[PDB]
Formats: sequence, structure tokens, C-alpha cells
Amino acid sequence: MGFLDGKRILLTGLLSNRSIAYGIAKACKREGAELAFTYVGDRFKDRITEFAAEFGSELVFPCDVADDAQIDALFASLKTHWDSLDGLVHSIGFAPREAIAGDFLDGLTRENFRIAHDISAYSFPALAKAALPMLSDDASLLTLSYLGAERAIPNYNTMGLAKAALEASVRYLAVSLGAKGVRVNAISAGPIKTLAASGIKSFGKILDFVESNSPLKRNVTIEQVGNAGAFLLSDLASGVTAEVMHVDSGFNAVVGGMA
Amino acid sequence: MGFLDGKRILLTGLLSNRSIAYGIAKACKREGAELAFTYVGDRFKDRITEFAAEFGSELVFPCDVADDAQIDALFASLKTHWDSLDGLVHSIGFAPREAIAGDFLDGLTRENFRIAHDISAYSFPALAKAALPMLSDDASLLTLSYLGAERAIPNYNTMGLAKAALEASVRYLAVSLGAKGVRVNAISAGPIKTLGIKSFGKILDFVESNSPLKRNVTIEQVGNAGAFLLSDLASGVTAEVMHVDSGFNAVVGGM
Amino acid sequence: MGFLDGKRILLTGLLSNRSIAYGIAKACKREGAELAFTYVGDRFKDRITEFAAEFGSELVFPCDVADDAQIDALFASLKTHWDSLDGLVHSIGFAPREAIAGDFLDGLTRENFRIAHDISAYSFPALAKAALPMLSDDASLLTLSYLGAERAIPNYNTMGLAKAALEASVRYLAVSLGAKGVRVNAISAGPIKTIKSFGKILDFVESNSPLKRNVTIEQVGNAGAFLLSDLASGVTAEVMHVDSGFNAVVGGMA
Amino acid sequence: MGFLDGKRILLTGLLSNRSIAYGIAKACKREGAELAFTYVGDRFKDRITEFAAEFGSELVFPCDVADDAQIDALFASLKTHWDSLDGLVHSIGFAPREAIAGDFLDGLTRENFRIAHDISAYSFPALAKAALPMLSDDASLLTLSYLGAERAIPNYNTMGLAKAALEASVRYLAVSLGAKGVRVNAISAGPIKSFGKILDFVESNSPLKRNVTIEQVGNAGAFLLSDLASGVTAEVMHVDSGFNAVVGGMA
Ligand SMILES: NC(=O)c1ccc[n+]([C@@H]2O[C@H](COP(=O)([O-])OP(=O)(O)OC[C@H]3O[C@@H](n4cnc5c(N)ncnc54)[C@H](O)[C@@H]3O)[C@@H](O)[C@H]2O)c1
Ligand SMILES: NC(=O)c1ccc[n+]([C@@H]2O[C@H](COP(=O)([O-])OP(=O)(O)OC[C@H]3O[C@@H](n4cnc5c(N)ncnc54)[C@H](O)[C@@H]3O)[C@@H](O)[C@H]2O)c1
Ligand SMILES: NC(=O)c1ccc[n+]([C@@H]2O[C@H](COP(=O)([O-])OP(=O)(O)OC[C@H]3O[C@@H](n4cnc5c(N)ncnc54)[C@H](O)[C@@H]3O)[C@@H](O)[C@H]2O)c1
Ligand SMILES: NC(=O)c1ccc[n+]([C@@H]2O[C@H](COP(=O)([O-])OP(=O)(O)OC[C@H]3O[C@@H](n4cnc5c(N)ncnc54)[C@H](O)[C@@H]3O)[C@@H](O)[C@H]2O)c1
Repeated sequence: MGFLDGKRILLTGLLSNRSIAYGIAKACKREGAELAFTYVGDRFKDRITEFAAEFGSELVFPCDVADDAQIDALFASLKTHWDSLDGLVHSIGFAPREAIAGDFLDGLTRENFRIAHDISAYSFPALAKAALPMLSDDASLLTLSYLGAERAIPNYNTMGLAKAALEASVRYLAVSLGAKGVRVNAISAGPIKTLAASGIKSFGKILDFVESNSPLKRNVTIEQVGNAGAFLLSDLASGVTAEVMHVDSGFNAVVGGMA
Repeated sequence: MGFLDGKRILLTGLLSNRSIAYGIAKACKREGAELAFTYVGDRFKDRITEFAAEFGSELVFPCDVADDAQIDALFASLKTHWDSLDGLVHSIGFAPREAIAGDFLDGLTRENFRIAHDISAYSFPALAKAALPMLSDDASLLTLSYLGAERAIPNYNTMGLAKAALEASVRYLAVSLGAKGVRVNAISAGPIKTLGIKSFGKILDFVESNSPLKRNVTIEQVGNAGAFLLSDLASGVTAEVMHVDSGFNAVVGGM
Repeated sequence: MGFLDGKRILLTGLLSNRSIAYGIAKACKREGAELAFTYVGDRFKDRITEFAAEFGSELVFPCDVADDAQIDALFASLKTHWDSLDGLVHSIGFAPREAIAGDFLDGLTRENFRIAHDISAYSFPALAKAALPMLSDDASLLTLSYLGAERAIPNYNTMGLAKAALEASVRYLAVSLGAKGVRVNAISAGPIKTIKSFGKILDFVESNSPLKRNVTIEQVGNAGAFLLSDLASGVTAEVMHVDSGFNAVVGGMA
Repeated sequence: MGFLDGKRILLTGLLSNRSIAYGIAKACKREGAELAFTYVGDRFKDRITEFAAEFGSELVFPCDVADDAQIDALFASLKTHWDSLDGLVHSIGFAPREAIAGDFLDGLTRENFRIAHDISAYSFPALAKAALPMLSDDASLLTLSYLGAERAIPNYNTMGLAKAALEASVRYLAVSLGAKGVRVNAISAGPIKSFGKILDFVESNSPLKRNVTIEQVGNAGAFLLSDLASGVTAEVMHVDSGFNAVVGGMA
């Protein structure tokens, strides 16, 4: 009797029990959804299979979003298991290391730009288009963004451009798919404290700053992002589309650091 | 177990079973919350008592937000029933008719401006301030706004100004109350179709034709989003103005 | 010659040679405009008359925007000298001190809220309405706002609400007056170096803005002159940031 | 003297007397600037040379921004005439036609997406980076965007994504170049078949009840390129008769 009972949801981007996708998966499973997962490379098949089993699922599929052949095969494969798809979680992003460090121009190249936008922005509407023939009429598609799309954040650089494109794709997708009934939204998530992420020194300084300056004086967790994601994927949110919802302890709404 | 199980929530602005506050009330009660209600004027005591009964509550209190004493007396009274308050729904707005019809300047007077901002904007942080001594550390405060705060919409006029101030108060309230743990948000709702004004019918038709989902929102949809924001499911969400409007805010419609 | 040649512009809010209105007045005069000024209260009549003379003007008028009668009498008096008005600069703002210091709720009262919104927001469309019978078809109306309307800034508090209402009034005014041809805009100015908390903000902006410097009244003045001029004839309903880019960044996290 | 007197400004995207770049060129020249121009394709060398002479200039350079080598050669060549560059006008945009007509998903392919973002977004910071060694400390860089970056506009489709990335590049460029003193801004211009329907709608529904002209965009651009705008950076300025600020069609 959870608020996602019977909904069939495909999640990308599950790499560990610290992934945002893992938090979303937990909340969706808690609320009654049936889950399926994608992975990148045969070397990760066994590990994603273990995660799927944790969520009562045997449905895992390769999908390197850099490759048309894998996008164009993903939903043909899923269709042999599920007549229709109710939810899609796009939790994927990448840019070369030099493009998200230091000076924006020093780290700028055409290939760095191309890759960042290809993986981090194009892949969301690309997956939506490949899924369309088996989407339920009231399906819900969800992607993940970050405040660096809206305002300049140190080091975020080329990923900020790609996330702005991603957030625009939410709006154009919502129009394209909305007459059928499909909703499309993003969560603009705050930084997440994990063991490895805190080791990244510049990222830890952001965490500390958000902790000191966000309205709630605390960083968000994957359970809080996961719950917001489960809401947007559900019929509870049937009035909500083309929205970029901040789940960031309110950080986006202030000018911090001046008190 | 509903996702508001045990939460004690005060709702203002419940006038009819087509109110947005009605949809929010229904969704909160569905998810296990205990409700209390305000009303304006002794003549409406019976009607609000009936509504509270529908939601299993006997807690109704007068509160004209134009009156400082009634705002203070509201929470003094509620405190004898509830040790702490977990939610507040602000569904209150008003401007004199001429200030929300026709040309913006034609309906502009100092008193029309004053009333619209007093009732529709000041009352939200005023209620929050009076409630603060009994708010739980996890409390959630919710108000209702409209796209006319962000862009100029025909006839909305002076209410567009007041709603912009209201949405700003959401951000300043979130800062003032957030260290304690209290969250503050607004829902920017689309128009709600009931049994009217030729100008309002034109807006409803236009939203149905031009919104991404090609349909107007219902009080059930706004209510479910409200229940979410009032709940621990939304513990990461504060200072947010969430559009519940079939996506209408995100397009340039009509072309 | 200058790009405001022959334009007749009324400026409010000139209190000193540090005022934003003084910087706007200097830029407008530099570009050929004819200027007139308002003042608040009989005690300031001599001081505004001295400032007006610096700009080659003898046109000064009382206008306490709290008073309906002074707003109405202002444009009757101005019409005696000027058949039409080409520009209006609204540089007026006030909130009781407690409402713009400390905690937002600590300083919140109904009367503090009322005054802040009456003086800082209502007065702009009020002046526009009273000016309309004599506005030229290509007049330009300009007000001043601040980033605290858009995001929560420490201590700005009730003024943030009033400036949000003001920026909304820019849009509704633009629609009301636009068919005639009148344009309506705001400048969201950065803080002007001229309080311990205010110094903290100035330091933060200088350290974290893209241009690594606070703005001057000269820079706000030139942007204002631009918006008041035919160079900006395609621009209305705009809130233009003149703030060294500060609004566009998340500072302090290095 | 004009408010751009002596400023040396390079303009891209001048294809005809209807180009936004032509309106900016005319205003900049009126205000005393010295101009240089780029062009694409040897077949257009004559046409751009005529435009340069109209504005009292002999300085024209080939630059297809799809090609790293042409971007690098552009500023190497320009440096043999100008020791420093005071202004740059990026007025370049392209997507394959099917990506900006009809339904958003019908025109969406990896290669259409790549081209639209390559030409319409990457090229602005690419040019900025190649120009940097010769940019004056107080130089001003200007790009052109459109409301489709902010809200979904019919048919604009993949170009809406690319313009959103472009407007973000304005903000990251302003941070990167700002300590030096360089300013970076965009003008979100109103529109200048399904396109004529949009012009009618904007004329009927914008606050000023009229479409913008390249003269109005050009004067706003000259302002942003000048020291009058020395307090302004990282800004996207709407020059669109107020259209961005309303919900039209409902009256
Ligand atoms: N981690 C945060 O603090 C944070 C904050 C805000 C937003 N986000 C966004 O949330 C999403 C998930 O991020 P995260 O927190 O899990 O960490 P992350 O950004 O390190 O994860 C990126 C994910 O993309 C996947 N990916 C990369 N290249 C791929 C390809 N070619 N094909 C398919 N998948 C590919 C990876 O497997 C990984 O799971 C991302 O879009 C990220 O930008 C993250
Ligand atoms: N109805 C819509 O289409 C719509 C759309 C977007 C936002 N909203 C907002 O949602 C809220 C509720 O809207 P609604 O649909 O229930 O109808 P509504 O617009 O009639 O709500 C106004 C409410 O304010 C209350 N109120 C008025 N003056 C009061 C006073 N002095 N003291 C106390 N309460 C007072 C009334 O009792 C009423 O319940 C309002 O804030 C409204 O602006 C409504
Ligand atoms: N000074 C800054 O750093 C800064 C930054 C951004 C925006 N702004 C805004 O720019 C405008 C000018 O501010 P400022 O920097 O010159 O200083 P200021 O904000 O202290 O000046 C306020 C002005 O309003 C006038 N005023 C106050 N009450 C009035 C009344 N009842 N009737 C008529 N006029 C009245 C005063 O005479 C004064 O000229 C204000 O709107 C202010 O909020 C200022
Ligand atoms: N035309 C409008 O209504 C409008 C409205 C808002 C914004 N804009 C933007 O303003 C700019 C100029 O638009 P416009 O009205 O002059 O027409 P336009 O959009 O047709 O011009 C695009 C320009 O890009 C140039 N270009 C294309 N590919 C190129 C390449 N590989 N290398 C170099 N240059 C290349 C073309 O020569 C052309 O001048 C564009 O960025 C456009 O998106 C236009």
C-alpha cells in the first residue's frame, strides 16, 4: 500500500550504496515499486546484479549512454520483461577531470565540452526518446542536477554548462511528452557527504560551507533526495512537471558567507 | 502507516470543499495527521466545525489575521490542546475587487495596496512568529502563491505584488527558522476550475490548451504536493517555491 | 550631442553627493538632460535647491510619498514648467531600523511591514499613476532594487519583501504603460561603499564578485542614464544587475 | 566623442543588413569604435569586405568556429593589425534544421545535439580563450541568446538547450576573466511560417506591443561593450520589448 505500489521503474547510475540512485532505489522499493537497473561495462554486471537482488530484482541491462547501440537496445530488451515502463531515473554525469577543476578557460577544450554535454545532458532526452514506445501514459521521468547550472560555483566549470542544458531539456521534454500524460522533472540536489567525497578537499569545503550557511544548517542525505525522487516519480506528484526541485537544505535561496 | 502519521497540523483558509485547503486537509488526514482549523467571524463557526468533524477534529479557533490579538490568542488557545505544532498551512489571501481586475493602475490605491499586502503577505510570517514558541524542531510551514508573482498576468495586478513579497517571506522565514530545523515553503498552484468570471474562464481554457500536461490541476494534486512538503519525506526541502501547475510556468504558451 | 539630449527627467531621493540619485543625475546631465528634483520636508528645501543649482536646475518640489496630497500636487506643479515628462527616477526606500537588522522575525511587526512596503514599493507605481497624464509617449521610469529581493541576505529582512514587491510592480507597470510606449525598469545595484555588518558585506562582495570590486554610483549612474534613454528603447520590465556580477556567483566556498 | 571612441571591436555573424551583428556594428561605429569582422567560406569574402568598407574597415578574417585551427589563426592574424582587442561580439548560432522544427524528440540525435552545442555554445568561450592573450584588461565580450533558454518555446527545441549552456558560459566566463578586468554579458534578444506566428504573438502580447529591431539590440550591445557598462558583468539582458516578463495570450 506504498505510494508507488506496482510502479515499474528503471534506475541508471547505481554504482554503490552511496550513489544518489541507491537512495532513490531504497525509497521507491519501500513504497512498493518494482525495480530494474542499468550498468556500464560487463565488468560491473556481477556487482549491479548483487544490488538488484538487494531490491528483489533480477532485471539488469547494459547502457553506456555514449553508445547509440546500447541506448537503442535497452528498451527493446526491457520490453521482453515489462509491457510498459512507469518511471525512469537518470542519475548520470561525467566531465574530464581538468574541465571541473581550477580555471574555467584553462580546462576548456572542444572535446572536454563535447564529452560533458554528451554524457551529462544529451543522454537524458536520448533515453526518453528510446523509451517512449513503451512508456505508460502516466509515466514519470526524473533527472538530477546541481546549483552550478544556475550560478557560477568554484571548480564546477564545464559541468555547469552541461547541467544548464540538462535543466532546459527537462522543459522541452515535458512539452514533447506531456500531451500523452508523461511528466518530466529534475531534482537540483545539494552536495552529499560520503567517505570518498569528503576526502576530496575542495568538495569538503563546499560541504562545510553549506552546513554553515544553508537555512537548515545541514547537508542533505541520499535518503532525503531519495524521498523527494520517489515523490516526483509517484502519482502524488501528478500535478508537477517541467520542475527543477531543489533538495539542498535551502542553500540555493540564500547569499551565504557574509554574516 | 501514512507518511504524516502523528503529525499535528493547523490549517487556515478552509472555506469550502473546493478550497485548496480542503484538498490539503483531505490528503493530510489520509496520511494520518491530526488537524486543527481556523475561521474568520462567529458566523462561520458552525461551517468550520462541520469541516473539522469531517476530518475527525474538534479543534477550531477564530483568527482574523487583520488583528494582532487574534493571532496571539490563536496559539495561546491551541497550546492548551497540543504541546507542539508540526505543521501550518497558510491559505489566506485578499485584495479589494478593483485591485485584481482591469488595468493595474486603475485599481491601484494606497489602501488597496495596504490591505492586499497586510492580508496576503504579512499574515504568513506573522502567524509563523506567533507559532514559534510551540513549533516542533521538525515543523513545516506551507503557504500558497501564484505565477503572477513571477511574471505579469492579466488582472492579477496588485495581488502579483503581494505574492512576490509572500514568496520573499518564504526565504527569509526559512533562514530565521531553519537553524531550529523548521522548514518553510510555498506551492505556486495553477488555477482551479470551479463553477465564473469570463476572464478566469479564459485563463482556465488557456492553461488547458498550453500547459505541458494539457490539463488544469486539481485540489487533489495540490493537496498531495502540500502533504508531501508538510511531511518528513520533504526534510531536505526548504525555502522552495514548488510549482504545481501542470508545467504551465515553464513554457511560453499561445504561439 | 549626449544621448539624453533634451530629455526632461525628475529624480527623487537625492540626499547627498553619495546618493545613487546623485550619480544618476550627474550621468543624465552629462548626456544633455534637463533635471528636476523632489525633497522630503521643508527642512531639506534649501539643501535640495543647492544640489539642483549644481545641475543647472531651479526645479525643486516637495514630495513625501507617504502623503497622497503631495504626490498629486507634485505633478500639477511640474506641469507648470514642463508640458511633458520624459523620465522618472525612483530612488526611495525606508524601513524602521529594527526591521532591517538582526533576525527577520525579531524585527517583524505589522506597522514595520506596512511602512516598509508603503514607502519602498507602493510609492513607485503611485508616482507613475500620478505622472501618467503628462508622461511623454516614450517616457522611461526607473527604480532601484537590491539582490535581497531575489535571495535571502543577512539583515535585509523586511526590506527584502518590499523589494520583491517593487520588482513585481516593475512588470505590472510595464504592461500597464507599455501600449502608450512608456518603459519601466529597475536597477538591482550592489552595495555602495559610503555599520559592521555592512562592511562585512562590502568586503565579501569585493572578494567574491567576478570583477573583484564594489560598484560606484558612477557605474550605477551610467546604467541608469542608459535605461532612461532611447538607447534602451527595446528594454522594459527588466531588472538589470549593476553589481560587478555578484548576483551570478556562489561566493565564499574557496 | 562617442562612448566607444577608439575601442577596437571584432564582430562575428554579420551575414547581411538584417543580421543582429549589423545593428551592433552600426551602433558601435556611430559611437567611435574601430571594427573588424569574421566570415565563413571563401565565397563570402567579397560580401563581408563590402560591409567592412561601409564601416570604414579593411579588416576581415575567415573563421568557421567548428575548426580549432581557424579560431587560432583568427587571433594570430588579428594580432598583426591590433596589439590588443577591446571588444568581441559573438553572434553565431546553428543547429540542423530538423532539430529546430517540429517536435523536440523527432529532431533529437546525438550528432544534431553535438553540432548545436558545438557551434552555438562552445564557440563563445572557445573564442574568449583564444583571444585572451591579446584582450585589453578592460575588454568586454558579448553574446546573443534567446528566451527559449529559460522557458520552452515551440520549435526552438535543441537550440533551447544550447542557449541555456551559452548563458551558463557567460557566468563562468565572467568569473574566469573578471579578476583581469574583462566583462562578459549576453543580450537575450526578441525575435527579429511558424516564425511569423511568433512575431505576431510578440507584437500583440509584449508590454510595448511591438517587436524589437536590430537597431535596438545594437544600441544595447554598444552599451554593454562600453565603459558605461563597467559595473555590469555575468548579466543576461533582455532586449525584447518586455516579452520575457509576461504571460501573454490570456487577455
Ligand atoms: N553527488 C552529489 O553530491 C550531487 C549533487 C547534485 C547533483 N548530483 C547529480 O546526481 C547524479 C548522480 O551523482 P552521484 O551523486 O551518484 O555521483 P556521480 O556524479 O559521481 O555519479 C555519476 C554517475 O554517472 C554514471 N555514468 C558515467 N558515465 C556514464 C556512461 N557513459 N553511461 C552511463 N552512466 C554513466 C556513473 O556510473 C555514475 O553512477 C549526477 O547526475 C550528478 O551530477 C550529484
Ligand atoms: N484558487 C486558485 O486558483 C489559486 C491558485 C494559486 C494560488 N492560490 C492561493 O491559494 C490560497 C487559497 O486559495 P483558494 O483556492 O482556497 O481560494 P481563495 O483565493 O478564495 O482563498 C482566500 C482565503 O483567505 C481567507 N481569508 C481572507 N481574508 C482573511 C482574513 N482577514 N483573515 C483570515 N483569513 C482570511 C479566506 O477565508 C479564504 O479561505 C490563497 O492564498 C490563494 O491566493 C489559489
Ligand atoms: N545604497 C546602496 O548600497 C543600495 C544598493 C542597492 C539598492 N539601493 C536602493 O537604491 C535607492 C537609493 O538608495 P541610496 O543608496 O541612495 O540610499 P538610501 O537607501 O538610504 O536612500 C533612501 C532614499 O529614500 C528617500 N525617502 C525615504 N523616505 C521617504 C519618504 N517618506 N518620501 C520620499 N522619499 C523618501 C530618502 O530621502 C533617500 O533619498 C533605494 O531604493 C535603495 O534601497 C541602494
Ligand atoms: N534572429 C532572431 O530572431 C534572434 C533572436 C534572439 C537571439 N538570436 C541570436 O542572435 C545571433 C544572431 O542571429 P541573427 O538574427 O543574426 O540570425 P541567425 O540566427 O540566423 O545567425 C546565426 C549566425 O551564425 C553564423 N554561423 C553559423 N555557423 C557558423 C560557423 N560554423 N562559424 C561561424 N559563424 C557561424 C552565421 O553566419 C550567422 O550569421 C544568434 O546567436 C541567434 O541565435 C537571434
